[PDB]
Amino acid sequence: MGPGFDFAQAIMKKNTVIARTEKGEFTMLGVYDRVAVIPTHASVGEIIYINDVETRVLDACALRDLTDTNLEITIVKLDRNQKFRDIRHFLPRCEDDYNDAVLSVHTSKFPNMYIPVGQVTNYGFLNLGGTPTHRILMYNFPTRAGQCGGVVTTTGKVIGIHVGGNGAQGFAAMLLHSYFTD
Ligand SMILES: CNc1ccccc1S(C)(=O)=O
Repeated sequence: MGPGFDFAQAIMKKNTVIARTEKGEFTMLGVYDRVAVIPTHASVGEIIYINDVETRVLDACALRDLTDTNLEITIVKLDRNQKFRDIRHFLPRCEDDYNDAVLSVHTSKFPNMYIPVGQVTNYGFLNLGGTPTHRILMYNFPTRAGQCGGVVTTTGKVIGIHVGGNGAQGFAAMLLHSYFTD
C-alpha cells in the first residue's frame, strides 16, 4: 500500500521459502548463496522440506551470544540447486530501535500476509517459552501461531525474524550483518 510494504514485498518475492520441519511450517528467509535463517524452536534436523521438496541440511547452527545466551536464530545451509539473491547489505550492523516496521509471512496457512506492526523497541532480554533469550525486538501487535519466521523489515532494512508473542506484543530475534560474514 506504501513504501514499507514495497520493500517487504521485494524481500518476500525473492528471498523467502516455505520451510517444513516436524514442528510445522515456517516462513524462512534466504540471506545469500544457500544460507537461510529460521527460529531455533523449528528444531531443524538433517532433512527439511523447502517449498515441499525434500532437502538435505548441509549445516545448522543455533546462535548464542558471547554470554552463552540463546539468540533464537538458527542459520541453515541448504543442499539446494539455486542461490538466494544476496541481501546481506540490508542487514543492520548494530542493535537498534526502529520506526514503522512490517512483519511479512508466507505459508500454506497465511500466504502473502503483511502486517504493519509500527514502532519496534530494542527490548533486549526476554524469557521466551522458559528460555532466557537476548537481542529481542518488540512490537505492539497481537501476533498468533503461524507467524514464526516472519520477516521484520523497515524501508531499506531487514531487521529480524518473528519468534513469539504474549497475545498483546510480538517478539523478533535481531538479524545482524556480523552473523553472515563468510
Ligand atoms: C495472523 N493473524 C490473523 C489471521 C487471520 C485473521 C486475523 C489475524 S490478526 C493478526 O488480525 O489477529
